Parts: sequence; structure tokens; C-alpha cells
Amino acid sequence: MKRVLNLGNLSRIVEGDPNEITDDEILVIKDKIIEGKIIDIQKRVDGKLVSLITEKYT
Amino acid sequence: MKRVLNLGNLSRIVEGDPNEITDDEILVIKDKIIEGKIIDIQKRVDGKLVSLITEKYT
Amino acid sequence: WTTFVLDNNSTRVVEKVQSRLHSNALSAGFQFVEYKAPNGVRVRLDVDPFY
Amino acid sequence: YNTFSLKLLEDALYELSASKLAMDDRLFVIKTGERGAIQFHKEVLKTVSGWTTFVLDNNSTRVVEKVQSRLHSNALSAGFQFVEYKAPNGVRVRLDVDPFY
Amino acid sequence: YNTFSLKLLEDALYELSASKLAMDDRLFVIKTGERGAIQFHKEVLKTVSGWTTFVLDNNSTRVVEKVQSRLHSNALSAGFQFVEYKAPNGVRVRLDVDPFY
Amino acid sequence: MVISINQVRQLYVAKALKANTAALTTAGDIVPKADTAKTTLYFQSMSPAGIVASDKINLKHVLYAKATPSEALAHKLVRYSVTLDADVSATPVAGQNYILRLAFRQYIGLSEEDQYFKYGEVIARSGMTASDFYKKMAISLAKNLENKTESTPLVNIYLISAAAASTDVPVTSATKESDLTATDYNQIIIEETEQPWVLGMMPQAFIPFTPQFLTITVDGEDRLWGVATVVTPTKTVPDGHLIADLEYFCMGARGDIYRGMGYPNIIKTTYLVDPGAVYDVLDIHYFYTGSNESVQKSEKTITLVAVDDGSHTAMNALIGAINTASGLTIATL
Amino acid sequence: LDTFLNSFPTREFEDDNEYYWDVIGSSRRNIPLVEARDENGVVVAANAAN
Amino acid sequence: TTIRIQHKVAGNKLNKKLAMGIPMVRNLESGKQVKDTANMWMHYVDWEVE
Repeated sequence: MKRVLNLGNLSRIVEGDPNEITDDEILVIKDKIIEGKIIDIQKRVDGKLVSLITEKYT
Repeated sequence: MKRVLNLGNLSRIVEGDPNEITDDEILVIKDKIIEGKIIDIQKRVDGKLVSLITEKYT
Repeated sequence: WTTFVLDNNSTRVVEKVQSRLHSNALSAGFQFVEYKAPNGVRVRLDVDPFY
Repeated sequence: YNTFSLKLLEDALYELSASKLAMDDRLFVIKTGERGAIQFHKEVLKTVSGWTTFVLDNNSTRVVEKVQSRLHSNALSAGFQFVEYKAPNGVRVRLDVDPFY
Repeated sequence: YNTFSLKLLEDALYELSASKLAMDDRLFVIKTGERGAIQFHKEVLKTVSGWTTFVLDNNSTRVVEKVQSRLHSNALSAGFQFVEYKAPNGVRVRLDVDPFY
Repeated sequence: MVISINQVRQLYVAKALKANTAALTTAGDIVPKADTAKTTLYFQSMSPAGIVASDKINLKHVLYAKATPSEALAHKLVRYSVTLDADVSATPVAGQNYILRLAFRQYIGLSEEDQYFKYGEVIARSGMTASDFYKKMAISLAKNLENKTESTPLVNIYLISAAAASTDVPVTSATKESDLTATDYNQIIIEETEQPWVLGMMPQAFIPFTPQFLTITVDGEDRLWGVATVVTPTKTVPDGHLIADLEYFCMGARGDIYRGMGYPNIIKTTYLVDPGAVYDVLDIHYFYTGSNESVQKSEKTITLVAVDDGSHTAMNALIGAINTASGLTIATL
Repeated sequence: LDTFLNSFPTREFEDDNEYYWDVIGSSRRNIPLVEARDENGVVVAANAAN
Repeated sequence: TTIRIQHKVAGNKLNKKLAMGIPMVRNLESGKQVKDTANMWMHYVDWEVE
């Protein structure tokens, strides 16, 4: 057990508009219908804002 | 575009044992199949680990 | 400004105040009253009640 | 150039310096306008943005500062400018803005 | 080597120093070129980046420094370079850049 | 242009081949004359100021006589094919500055410590393709290299379309994207350039370079965005300028060395070669050994530069003449 | 612009005739290769053995 | 290990005086050409042989 990233790279975990998320920062999309849950973690790669969570099916 | 949470609560995002993380820590799990993905993010609710990301269905 | 980290030691958004209720009692609050843009441009603020 | 960068500039200055300048004489003073000085600030900023390893502290940087107002007891002043860079191996990059530009 | 690593270097220098050098004798000066000094800086950086259990603040390192100017009052300069490392048990690899290289 | 000599070198232009010493009317005309015993050889050339005879070649003191074509003297211009390394990404990254650095050696000075770097930058966007990226890179490169304010013609930038991988299209500081319509571009060629030439002052030199790429961040890691593959040269630099500097030098041995030193009081030499023609060469190396004690060899060479017409005519005839006159067996071009 | 041009010094001349100066350079050289040939004089292609 | 060098030279260079039409120059160990005021050309072969 140890920390996952230096706090410098964790201070750039933000909550905002997908259109203003550049690199050197990760995006979190909070859920509305559910209070504490999250919808997706996102990271831009080539202008597109892709997810870091692998899709899981039945 | 504020940080999703403060640093005292982001500092406690860690990587490792699911058994050793307290209620104050968020657990990350790096996907082993893919090289830069995530498979789950967990924090202790009632002594049990539960995914923060909302479950998706079709 | 995710590039930077705003710390209480400099900003003092949470000050320490003398009190009867505790030995380390705290006072919280802050306000931005001024901006300092590039190349000398400084923006102060002088509230007027006529407004 | 159609797009300015600190990579473009620091490579040019360094390749030239490794070729022609001794490590102790690589201080490059640049003349330009004040719109270029802002563009230098913006580029130096994003580079420092990617400096994730270090946590930049308002104590040392004093980006946000405390000023005396009457609207509050803890009144704050925000603002900074990047006016200089320091690349590896002796390269210093300063600015000298003239209005002629 | 195809890809220079400081991990391999600290291992080799320590193992060597153990079997052949006293703790008071494990200083290693490396003679290389300016481009190697940069490769060294890059790797030492990638290394401390893994020191997640630590927090590198600019207050102690002065990576970002405050310089006086006329364009502003909170004017800053940016830049650092890693030149040394210190592996356990007396190993301290220092650097030396030669123009002959 | 100053060169190295084996104690002497001479040059004679074969602008027309005659058959007698009585047909040397026009300047440049030449004939090879040899005994019927085949003990000596020499050339009767018609000078602008009359007629001359080259030194005599003792056919038993002949070291080597070889003919050289013009293709072997036309400097082949180095090309560099440039592309995107499909390892990092087969397409551009939508927020990364794709900088290219062409490092030049033997810029104005003579040495390799005379370094010089020109760049080309393209910040890429989302819907960008490889074709668009190559196009914009070429424009950025031309505006810095193929301009009209740079003292030197450093390189020649081109573009190739997969539809016609054989046709290369130029790109100058004046070229605009509207002139580049094809949507299938796959590489950027970067040649050398024929530098300025000045008879006896500025020898035919070049400035080679290496396209050195800069790093981009593709997946949070510094990786190079391209590869500079050398391809087979396509353009050449004809030898007219080399032969004229050789004549200018080799006509300072049997002639005036104060070519212009003291301007009104000179002797004006009338050089006979056209720097705009392609010549095919013949160099005969031979020596002179004296008598009993004087055994040391005074080595010599003389060059004959005739004109080429695609086929190597005007030298195969010259060669045949020398071969029948001196019995030597020289190879045709 | 006036201050700009005053950043530079002046050199007094004695004529309006063109003047020229000597430019010194560098010495150390590397010589480029044109071609290589086998023992038989045949040319050395790039996809060729040692 | 062993090495050898030589340099051939005609005899008319015995006291050859150069007409400084363009500055005559010396190569240096650094790699820089320095200009010299000498007019005798063997002053310039001594340097290069050493």
C-alpha cells in the first residue's frame, strides 16, 4: 500500500467542463441522480477526452 | 474548474492492498490487461469496499 | 491555477484567534479585492455606497 | 513561426549555445514588445504546469498575496508574470521590452 | 546501453562500492557531455517522480524563483537541473562535463 | 580552385577532334600525335592565341590513363525522406507542437564546428490528417529555408502524393496551401542545393544536414514524432563548374599566375570551357626518369575535357585516336 | 526608433566609396565520401554484404 | 607504437615573399584560423608540419 501519484499530479484532478480539460490534469464527472457516486474518470489523449475506466458488461 | 476534493482527501488516494486501506483512503486499481487504464476505484463504506463509479447498463 | 498550490501559511484563509473555548481556536474567511494582470495592469477596488 | 513555443526557443538558443557559446556566456537577453512578453509568460506557464513532480507554493512564489482593504480582514491580491527562463547547461533567458516593437 | 537508466547505475555503483570501497570512498565523478548531463537530469527527475511518499516543494528547491522586473511586481523565473544523486551506503555519484566529448 | 597535384597537372579542351596539324583552325581543336614507332605521344591543341603542343608522353613511362564520364562527377544531391513514425502515432497529436530541426554543417565557414539550425513548427489540431500535417510542415520549412532573404539556398523542400510517388512538387516561401490540393501526402523530401559558384574564387561546395526531430508527449512520455530516411538521390549538380575551376587552375601552370593581381597591368587568359556544359574527362598519368644517376621519377598528369551529349561521343573518338596513335588500350565510356 | 539607432556607435569614414573587410573562419574538416568500390572495382550498394 | 610524416617542397620557396592580396592565415589547434603578417611561406609550413 502506497500513494498512487505525487500530489503534484493529484492536485490536477479537477471538476469542470469537458471542453476546458487539457492534459496534465484528470477530470471527474460527479453523478447527480446519485449523491456520492461518480460517473467517469477522463483523461485527454489527442484532443479527445477518453475514459480511464474499462467498460464492463454482463 | 475547482479540484474535485481538497488535497488532504486526495493525498489518501493510494494503491495496494484492499484489506489495509482505512475508511479515510480511496483505493485505485490499475488494470493489468491494459497498460494505462483503471478497473475500479473503491472506498470503505461500512467496512466493505464499494465502487465509486456508477454501474452502467443497456 | 492547478499549476499552483494555495497554502494557508501565505494566504491565511484560516487565521488563529484568541478565544475562551479552546487553546488553538481558528478564524476562517478571505476575499479577493485586487488583481495584478501582466505588464503593470493593476486592478484595485473602491466600493461606493451610492451604487 | 506560425506558433511560438518555449521548446522552439530553448532548442534554438541551446543548439546555438552548445555550438558557439561557452557555458558561462549563454545569457540571452531578448528584445520584443509587450505582447510577446505576455506570450512568453503563457508558454513558460504551461511548461511549468507540466512540472507535476514539484508542488509550487504561494509561500515561495507569492502568486496570491495579502493586501490591506476595508471590505475584509483577510483581503487577497492575485497575479504573477513569468519574465525569465533558465534552461539546462548555463542558458538564461531574460527579456528587454522596448516600445519600438 | 540503448536506454540509460539510473536504476541500473545505482545498483552497479553500489555493488561495486560494497565489494571494493569503504563507505568513505564511494564518490563517483562521471565525465560526460552536456547532452549526457541532460539525460542524467531527465532520469533523476523521472526517479524522484516515483518518490510518491515525499512532496517536493518549491520553497526548499527554488525551482520557481522571484525576480524583480518592471512588467510586474510578482515576476518569476523558472528552471532547475539535477546534477547529483545519492544511493544508499555512501554512494554519491557526482557529475563532470567535458568539452572533449 | 586550389587542388592537390603530383608535382604538376595540365588541361586541354577537346572542343573538336581533327586529323592533322593542318586542320587546327578554330580554338579548342586538338589532335593526338604519336610516332609510328609509338615511343612518344603529345597533343596539338589550337589556342585562342594560336597553336600549342602538350608535353611528350613516353609510352613506356605511362602510369595510368583512364577516361571518366560526367555522371561520375555530377554530385548527387542528398535527399531525406521524412514521415510520421507509426510507432508513436500514425496521425498527429491534436495539441502537440511538431518542431523539426535541420542542423547544418559547413555553413559559411569551412569547418564542422560551423553549425547552423533552421526549424519548422506545426501545432496540430483534432481533425488533422497526415496529408495536412505534411503540407503545413512544408510551408513552415519553406518560409524559413526557401525564402528570398536568406543569403544561402540551404535546401529544396518537396512534397509527394501517394497517387504519384514519383512526382515531387516544390514548396517555396510564396507557395500557399490553396496551391496544394491533393489530400494524399505521405512524406517530405529535403534536398541539398547547388551553391553559388565563382570561377577561381568560390569553388563548388555544399552544406549537408541532418533532420533532427524534437519530442512530443503522446501518452505522457517524451517520444520522437518522425523518422528521416535517406532515399535514392534524384537531382544532380553537373560538372561544368568543376571543369572550369580545373581549367582556371591548370592554365596557371602553362601560363599566368597573376590572373588579376594588379588589374590594369595583367595578362588576360582566355578560358575555353562553358560552365553550363557537361564534360567527360580523360586523365593520363605518366612520369619522366632521367639517366644513370637521375633515376627519380618526375610524375605528371594531363587532363582532356571534351563535351558530352548524353552518349559519351566526343571522347570515344578521342579515345580511339589516342589508342591507334600510341597503341594504348583505354576503355571507352 | 531614435533611441534604437542611438544604441549603436558611429565610425567616421573618409569617402563614399565601397569598403570591404576580411572574414576569418574555421579550419578543422571532415571529408565526405562519394562512393565505395569492391576489390573488383564494383560499386558498394547499401543492401550489400561486408 | 610508431608514426611517420613528411612534406615535399620545391626549392623556389627558399625566400618566397607573399603578396598579401588576401590575408594569409594560420590554422590553430583550437580549430580557428588566425591571420598572420608574415610574408615568407615556409613560416606557414613549419606551423602545419608541427
